[PDB]
Order: sequence, then C-alpha cells, then structure tokens
Amino acid sequence: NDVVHKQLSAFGQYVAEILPKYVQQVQVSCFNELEIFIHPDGVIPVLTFLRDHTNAQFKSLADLTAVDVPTRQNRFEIVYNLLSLRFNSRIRVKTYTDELTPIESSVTVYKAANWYEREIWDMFGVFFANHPDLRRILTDYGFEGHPFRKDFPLSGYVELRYDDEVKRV
Amino acid sequence: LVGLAVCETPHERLKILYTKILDVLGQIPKNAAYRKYTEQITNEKLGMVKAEPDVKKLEEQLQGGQIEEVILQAENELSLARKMLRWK
Amino acid sequence: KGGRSSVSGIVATVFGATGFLGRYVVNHLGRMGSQVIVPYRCEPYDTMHLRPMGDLGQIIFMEWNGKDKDSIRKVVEHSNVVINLVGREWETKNFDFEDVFVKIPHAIAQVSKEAGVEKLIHISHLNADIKSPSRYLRSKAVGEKEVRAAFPEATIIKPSDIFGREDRFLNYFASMRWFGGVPLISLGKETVKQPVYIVDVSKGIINAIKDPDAKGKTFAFVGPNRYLLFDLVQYIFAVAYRPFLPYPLPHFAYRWVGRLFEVSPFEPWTTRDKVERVHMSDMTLPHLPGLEDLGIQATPLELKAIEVLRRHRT
Amino acid sequence: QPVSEVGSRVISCDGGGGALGHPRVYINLDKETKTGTCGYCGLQFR
Amino acid sequence: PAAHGVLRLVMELSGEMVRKCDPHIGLLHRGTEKLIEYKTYLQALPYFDRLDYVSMMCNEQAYSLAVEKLLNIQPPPRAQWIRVLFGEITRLLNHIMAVTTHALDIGAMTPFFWMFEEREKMFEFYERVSGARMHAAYIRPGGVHQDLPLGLLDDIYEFSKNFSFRIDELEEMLTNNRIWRNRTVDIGVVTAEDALNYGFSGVMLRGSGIQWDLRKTQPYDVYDQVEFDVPIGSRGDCYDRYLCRVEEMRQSLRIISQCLNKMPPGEIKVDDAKVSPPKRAEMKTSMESLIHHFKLYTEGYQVPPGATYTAIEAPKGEFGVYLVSDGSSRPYRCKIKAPGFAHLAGLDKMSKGHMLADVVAIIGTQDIVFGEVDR
Amino acid sequence: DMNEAKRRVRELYRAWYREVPNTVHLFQLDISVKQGRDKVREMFMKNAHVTDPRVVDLLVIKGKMELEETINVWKQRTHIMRFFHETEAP
Amino acid sequence: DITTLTGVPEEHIKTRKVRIFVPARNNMQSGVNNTKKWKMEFDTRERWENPLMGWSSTADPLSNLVLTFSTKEDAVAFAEKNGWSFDVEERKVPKPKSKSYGANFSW
Ligand SMILES: NC(=O)C1=CN([C@@H]2O[C@H](COP(=O)(O)OP(=O)(O)OC[C@H]3O[C@@H](n4cnc5c(N)ncnc54)[C@H](OP(=O)(O)O)[C@@H]3O)[C@@H](O)[C@H]2O)C=CC1
Repeated sequence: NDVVHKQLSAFGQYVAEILPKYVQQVQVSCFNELEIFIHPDGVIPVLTFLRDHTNAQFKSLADLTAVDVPTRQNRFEIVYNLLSLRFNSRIRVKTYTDELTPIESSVTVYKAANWYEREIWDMFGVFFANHPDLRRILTDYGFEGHPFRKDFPLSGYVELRYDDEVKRV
Repeated sequence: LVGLAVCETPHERLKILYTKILDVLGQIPKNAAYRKYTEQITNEKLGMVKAEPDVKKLEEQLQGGQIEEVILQAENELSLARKMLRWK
Repeated sequence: KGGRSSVSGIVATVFGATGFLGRYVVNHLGRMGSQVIVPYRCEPYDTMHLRPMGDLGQIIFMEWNGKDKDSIRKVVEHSNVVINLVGREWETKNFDFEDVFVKIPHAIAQVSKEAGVEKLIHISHLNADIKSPSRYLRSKAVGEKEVRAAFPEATIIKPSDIFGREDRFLNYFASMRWFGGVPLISLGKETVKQPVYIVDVSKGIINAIKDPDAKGKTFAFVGPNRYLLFDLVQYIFAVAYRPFLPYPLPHFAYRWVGRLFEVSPFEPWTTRDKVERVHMSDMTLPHLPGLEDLGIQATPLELKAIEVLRRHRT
Repeated sequence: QPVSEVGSRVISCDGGGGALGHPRVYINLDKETKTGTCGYCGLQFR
Repeated sequence: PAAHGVLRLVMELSGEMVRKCDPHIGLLHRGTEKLIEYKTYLQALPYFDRLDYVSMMCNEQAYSLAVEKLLNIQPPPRAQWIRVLFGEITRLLNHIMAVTTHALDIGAMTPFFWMFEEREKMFEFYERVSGARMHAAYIRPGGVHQDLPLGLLDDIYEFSKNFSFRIDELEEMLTNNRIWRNRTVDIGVVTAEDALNYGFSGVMLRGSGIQWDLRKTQPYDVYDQVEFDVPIGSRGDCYDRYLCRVEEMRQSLRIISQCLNKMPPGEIKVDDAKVSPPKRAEMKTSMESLIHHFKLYTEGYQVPPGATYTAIEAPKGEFGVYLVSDGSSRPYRCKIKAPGFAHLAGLDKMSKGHMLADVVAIIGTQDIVFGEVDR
Repeated sequence: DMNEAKRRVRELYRAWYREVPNTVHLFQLDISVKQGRDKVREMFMKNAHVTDPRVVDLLVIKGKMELEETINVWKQRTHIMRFFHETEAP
Repeated sequence: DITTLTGVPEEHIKTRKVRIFVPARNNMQSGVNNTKKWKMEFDTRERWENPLMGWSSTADPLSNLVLTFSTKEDAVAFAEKNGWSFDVEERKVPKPKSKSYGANFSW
C-alpha cells in the first residue's frame, strides 16, 4: 500500500521537524516500517517524548534488540521497537555504541525494559547507565565471555561433566 | 479500564489541563516547531472543550475513546513540557 | 590434547574394578580419554556408574569368569595392557581364599604371555612378605611370586592400604563406634601403619604405565607419615567428633570375636583374617621402587580425612 | 540382470515407474562396442 | 511440579507470605539465536517449533510471515486458509494446556484428563497432515508444505461439532465451582495502563479491559474474512483471564466453522520455484525443476538484505520476530520476541505480599512457558 | 584516571578475603582455608597489568557480581570449586 | 586492549594468529561476488579422528569462526582492539586486460 507509506513518511517528517536535535535520519523501510536514528547520548530524551503525546503515544517496548557488527567505529547497534495503540502502528528507533562507552539504561522511559538491560548485558559487553541491577541471565554462573559477540565460538570454550574421583560436575 | 478511575465533570479539570499546558509551554522560544504544533492541536482541542459542554458526544469529538483517559494523556503532556525545556 | 575425546594407545583390562578399585584409575584413564575394557563378574547394575566415565565407545563391559581359562582369554584378547585387581578380604566359599590370590593371577599371567600382552601389572599388600598371621599376605605372596615367575617383566604394586572416604578401612574403624568402644589389643605402639590413598595411588598406577622405566620393578606405595595406630584412631574420632573409647583387650578374645562374626552368610563386618589385618604394622622399607620414583608426590592424609568421614558426623 | 536391448537408438531410463525412481535420463547407444549402463539405475542397455 | 521443571524462583519468604519472588530464568537457555545464524533460512524453521512448543504452529506462521515480507511474496489463498485454520487449532491447544495445567497446579487434577483426550485427537490431525504428532514443520516461508489429505476436513468437522460439549462441561466444573472462584478472583490484578508500561501482551492486556488485539487490529491473513468476538475482561484478576481463555476457545471454535465453509481449491505452495521447491513428479522430469530443487536444498534461497519485526497473535500473546537478512542465504540476526518474557518480568510487581500458594496460581495465570522465555 | 579505580579493587579484595572463610564454612568446601585466599590473590594477579582508564572499573563491575553470587548462595560448590581446575591433566 | 573483558582463555589470544585477507575466487566458478570484502580467518590447529565411526573429532575452541569486513584498516584495527596477532594480506585485483575479436584475424 502507498497510503501507509505516505502517512509514515509524513509522520517521519513530522517528528523530524518537531525534535531535530538528534534525529539523524528517518528512513522508511518500503514495506511500511518507519525507523529514525538516535545519537547514543540522546536515547532517554527521544524515547521519553516517544511515549509523550503528540501522536507518539508509542507505549510498550516490543523489544530491545542488540544487533552486532564487527566493523564500524562502534560495533554494537541497539534497537527499540515501539507500538502506539489508538493509531495502531509501530516504529523503531535505534542507536549505536562503543564496546566501552556506557550508554544509559532506558528502563524508566518505556517501563517494561528491566529484563532487557540484563539480557543485553549478559549477551554482550554493552553497559546501561542508571540501571538498578544488571546481572547475568541466560547463562551459567561464571561463564564470563558474552555470547552473541558475532565472534566467539558457538561451542564456547567450556563444558561440564561429572567426575567420580571428585564426585562432582 | 481497571486502573482508570471515573471522574465526573471533566470540563473543569480540562480547563486546568489546557491552561497548564499553554502556560508551561509558554516559556518555549518560538524557535522549535514543537510549540507550534503542540499549541496548534492543543488550542483546537480546547476550543472543542469550550465548544462541547456535554460529554456523551464530546468523546465523539476528541476522536478518542474515553476522554477520561486522554485527560491523563494531556497529563502526560504536562510533565512532557516539564521536560521540554530541561532539554532546552 | 589429552582430554575426554582424546585417544591414547591404552586398551587396559581391569578385572574387578567394581570395588574401591578401580573407579578412580578408570577415571584418570577417562580424563585422558584412553579406552578401557573393564569386565564384570558380578551384575550389570553395580557396574552402571562406571558408564559416564567413558566417551561413547570407550568403556566396554565384558562378561567373564576367573575360573575358565578362555573366559579370561576373552577380555585380554585385544588388550594392549592387562591389570589384575581381584581380591576379597574375607574369603567367600566358592572362591576359596587361595585361588583368588593364586590361580586367577596365574591364568592372567600366562594368558598375558600367549596373547603377547604388552604389559601386565598386579597388586599385593606391603606385608605380603610371608608371615604366620593372616593367609592373605601369604596367598598374595604366592600369586605375586607366581606371576613374577610367569610374567617376570610385570611390575607389581605394593600398597599398604590406600586412603579413600569410601575406603573399606578408615570407614571401618570409624564404624567401630557402633559396637561401643574401639578394640585395641594393647593400645599405643602395639602396631603402626601408613596409607597410600585413592587418588595418589591411582595417579601413580597410570603414571607407571606412563613410565618406560616401570618394567619388572616391584612398586610400593606408602603414606608420608608413620602414624601410630592409637593416635591415628584418636584422629579418626577427632574428625568424626564421635565419643572416643579405647577398648584394651587380651589378644585371643578379639579372635573369638572374629570367629563370632565370620558366621554371617552375607558380608561380615569383621573376620579373623581382618583380625590379623589389624594388629600387624607395615614395614618401613623405602629402597624398593615406589610412588615418588614415579615423580608423583603423596597427598597428606591430614587434609583429606574430613571429606572421607563427614558422613559419620552427627 | 540381463542387458536390455532395443533396435532403436536413444532410450529413457527412469529406474522403474514414474516419480518413484531416479530422474529421467536418456542413455545414448552410439557405440555398439559397449553396453549403455544407466547413470543411476545401473542397468545396462544396448 | 509448579516450577514447570525449569524455574528457580528463589524468594525471601516471611512466616509464609512471600516478600519478594526472584525469578532466575536461563535454566533452559538452550542458546538458539547463536545457532540460527549459522544455518540457512529453511534449516532454521524447526527451531521455532522448539520455542513455544505448546503452540507449535503459530510460531511457524510468525516466521513465514517474517520472511515473506522480506521476500516480498504472497501465498496462494488456500494456503492462507490452512495457515489460519491450524493457527486456530493450535489456539485451542494452548488454551487447553493453559487452563488445564493451571488447574492442575491448584489441584483440580480431573479436568486435565478430560481434555487431553481431545488434545490427543488434535494431535491426530497434526499426525495426519504433517506426519508428526507435534513439532510439525509444516508451515513454510513459501506458504505450506504438502497439501492436506482428502479425508481430513470431514474428520475435523465431526470433532469440532462435538467439542463444545466438552469445553462446556469443563466450564461446569470450574466457572461456578466457587472453591475455584475464591482461590482465583482477587489475584493478581494489574493496572490497565501499568500493563502497557510493562508491555504485557494478549490476554494479560484484555484482562484489564483494554480493547487491543492484533487479529482485529492489524490483521495479517484471512482474518479480514473471518468474524469472531474478542472477549474483554474487566477486573484483571486471574479469573477474568481464565474466562478470556475459555471464551477465546469458543471463538476459535467459531473460526473453524467459517474456514471450513470457505476453503478454496488451488495450489498451496507459491508458484515461485526460486523460493518453493518443485513438486516431486515434476523435478524428476525437467531440468530447471531439478536445478532449483537442488539449489534450494544446497545453498538455499537468498533474501534481500533488510530488517523487520513481524508480530502475530500467538495464543500466549503476540509473538515477535526481528530478523535481518544480510542478503546471504544465512540470516544475520534473528532476535525472537517472547511474549512470556515480559510477563514473567512483570510478575514480581504483580505478586508482592501475596500468599505463597497464590504466587503459584499467579505463575499459572501468566500461562508462561520457560522454553519460550529462555529462547 | 588510574589509582582512583585501584582503591576500588583493594576494597574488593577486602570484601572477598574476609568473606572467604564464610564461603568455606557455609559451602562445606574442603579446600584448605588458606588456599581460597591465595587463589583469590592470584586471580587478582591475573589482570595485574591492565592499564586502560575505563577498563579497570569495568573489571570491578565484573568483579562485584561474583562475590554478589557467593554471598547470596547463588552458584554452588561445583560452581565455586570450578576455579581450581583440579581435574585437569597437567 | 580488551583481553581481560573477553572470557577467552589466554592460549587463543596468544599461541595462534588471525589471517586477514580478501578471499580468492573459486576458480571453478566464473563468478566474482564472493571474492570481495575482507575476512578474518584464523589458523588451523589439530583435528584427529574419532576412534569410533571415524568422525573428525576436534579440540580447538574456535576453528570455524570467520568474519566479513568492508575495509582492511578496519580489520587490522579490529584485531588490535582484541589484541590479536595478524597476517594482513594484499587485495589482489586482476590487472585489466586488452581484448579484441579481430586480433584473432591479423593474418
Ligand atoms: N587400601 C586398600 O584397599 C589396599 C588394597 N590393596 C590391594 O589392591 C586391590 C584393590 O583394592 P580394592 O579395589 O579396594 O578391593 P575391592 O574389593 O574394592 O576390589 C576387588 C574387586 O574385584 C572383584 N573380584 C575380584 N576377584 C573376583 C572373583 N574371583 N569373582 C568375582 N569378583 C571378583 C570384587 O568383587 P566384584 O567385582 O565381583 O564385585 C571387587 O569388585 C585389592 O586386591 C587389594 O588387596 C593393596 C593395598 C591397599
């Protein structure tokens, strides 16, 4: 449909003008998916308004994905889906991040993001500032190296096995 | 809505809404287009507020189910504006 | 790299691993990933926990009997090395106490000859040197000398009781509490002993296959300290925290006790043979090839008794 | 198996049946000095 | 038994009240997304059954949509009718399992056995069309796998007409059974907005009375052409969610009628052989057919480089696929939204100060499945 | 800058060191009570040449979580005995 | 350097090397697509055989790993961030060549 592509286009322009201290570009994937960019420092302020009405009542994170790419000056590339209800439609803001720079946590803005901060922390190196409690999930205890680092072998570097002489795995 | 709490005679509270709106955003330099649009719709909706003392068709006028929620939407816009200039 | 998936040339044949030996040795083989052919006399069930130790095709149970000649020809039949272990302390009926230490090692030795087995190895207690008390030291001396007469290039283990938590030894004197006191023939220096231990002995055996030099040499395995038996048991109930009652006793009566307890059809807690296992001290000879000669250093008992006996604790 | 022979020339071998055997292939018979073994079927022709 | 085999909810309970439940997922993190990246699209599909395994079809449908958008390709309509049909039988599977085992957790014991007879009769259908009792890798990115056998639809008819008595009798053992009422009626309410902040999905929303639902809202298939009544809850207590489960069962049972009555003849895989492998009668007798067969299984199809987030009304909530084709035949990243994950995140807020049994029931109203959480 | 972070790590050593006997007690570990301490000191020597600004504080972030786990009885005898690599062939 | 941050055992940041290069065209192919774009293959280690079934059992943690890139400098810098030993190799684009159907018919 052309129509949706129109409305998303114009709306992308709309937000592009409303708050352009940080919207690097508002590309519309041709199959009707808008997606603006964000300077990594700018995460909270954008998303904040993204809940706040103008039309951007995009409540509820659908997810907090963390695409990786070995190239680029900063490899990890965070992504935020969002959904507005009354105007039933979805957008997708996203940023970028150094292996070492601590981007802030976005838990307060989208509310249901507490679990995700922990996820991406234990599936990646990236740290979220002002997060109440990053800690491991989806792993063993020690384990150490983050998976999903695009490098890092799927077979990992370790294995458990039970050993009778010490009577322990 | 389960969290939604019934609020009789919205209209007064509404007038406090849009007035607190225009006032708290009243500090916006004409620069950013935010003041432009947000005032644009705000004054339109508020114009309907004065225009529509009745509620039963009023929410057929704001084009939003249960105006009782959208007053809290505007409530969100109030803290929104509270953030707008902290963001400068 | 040596590892659970790692191959090694070993094709050990370990008779009677079902007991305190040699789940440990099979383990240290298993961490190497070296193949093993442990064969069962008993029942599959008790053997079952042996299974994890291997890696898919590694461990291979085989049915056998020590009495049939060809039955032992079975499990040796492709073994590169064979390692005898069999030995019940209290004499079963059908296995008369002598054959267990004589015939079986014998057939093992000569079949080790015929199959052209690359190495043969065998165990006997340090006190196997002939003595009037106890028929085990002597019968094992007989099979020792026999296999030496039949497979002379075999190295021979001489361990004066390995120390393990499961151990049939330390747990035993730990369990002597259950009767009440602890029967000492005359306390103190009436006898004195040393223990090699389960892991040190195991590591030593496989290292002995790792040693080219460990050919016909008769290796012997001894604890770091010559603990006196009285102070030893004192340390036993010092770690088991149970009340400690020395129980001085004329020497004959203890044997009256052993004769009393050999009666049970099952597996008796005590036996007159074990009664003679009690009061005879280990000899202190070090000049024979032994544990350190392998390059392994013994782990002191003093840090390791606790894990061994915690189950006895109230 | 006996070697099948046909006076014609080119023949098609499906390995027996339609859609239950190997992909249809035509075995040439340019040389009478040799049999025409099928690629998949393994059945000679001449 | 209440921990579903893979939960370690450590909690600092008082005398018998909980003070804070502390879920520790990852006890079944099989590690999926890393694996998916190394395998081509067609070889990645089974993982999805292995996800929300109670609801095995809808996951496949979620994926096949997720690719078809990237691939810009549309299934022949009959395929869409199957895709919705089994989407719905699966809707019934998850609801049966949910209401049932949620009952079993609070000791009802019986309704279980009354229903798994039926659920077994449904697996007779997965059995019949897919050849597997479950985990039926049957939905395809191109549409659907083999066509379904002639003898089936009357068989589905004969069952579907009689199922309603069963669900009804269940309802007689539960909905009035005031013991069951008292156990689950004031717990564990969630604020309708507060749901939205936590991003609760599906029934956990409707229980708090918000209107939203993806099949009506952003329909993806023939849901344009089916008519059914979404059942809104009210109080947001487990009880309302339960009635939503039941009523949604009945409604799916309405959908089955319509799909049976309008099930057009035509092909089922897409014509585009570049994406859908050729039928066997054909590949064995013409060159291009065999070649596209061969390459579809060797290298697999390429996808244009791109990124997307599809989502559909999986029975537990919206199921969400974010994936990024690099252009190669191996997808680069395939983050998988798990609706259960958000719910279980919201649990501890929903369950403070409640009695320890009630947290057990409330885990069940969350109708969570840990295989989906750990992805 | 460095040093400001080094104090952090010393604090961390205090915490670990003092906690260790409790670890051996509560977990029924039969490691020599000293050995855990020494091994702690060693693990502290493992990165005893790191010199980047932010990387070291990040190191104490990853250092907190472990004592965080042993204090909460998260991890176990297996998991905490894991550091000693005791089953490995030399 | 981020060696401490990665859980990778010291052995494999040490006693082995990456081997950056732009892959050669499969010569059986006439295609060119896969040729471009840097990738970061590691060195091979030991891989023996399973005593049973003859499978190629393998010890090394990370043999199969491989990573695409857009630019070589980015790749070298990449491995440097990892503190990796490396063997950078030149892009080796074929020289352009003259062609003429009529030169075949000189005489
Ligand atoms: N501290 C110690 O224990 C010391 C032991 N040794 C010697 O080293 C050897 C290893 O000791 P350990 O393993 O503890 O003793 P165990 O009794 O634990 O091991 C002997 C195993 O061999 C089996 N076995 C042997 N012969 C037969 C047979 N004819 N029929 C059926 N089963 C048989 C036994 O019964 P089954 O397999 O049928 O269950 C048992 O499983 C012993 O022979 C011992 O004399 C030496 C020094 C110290």
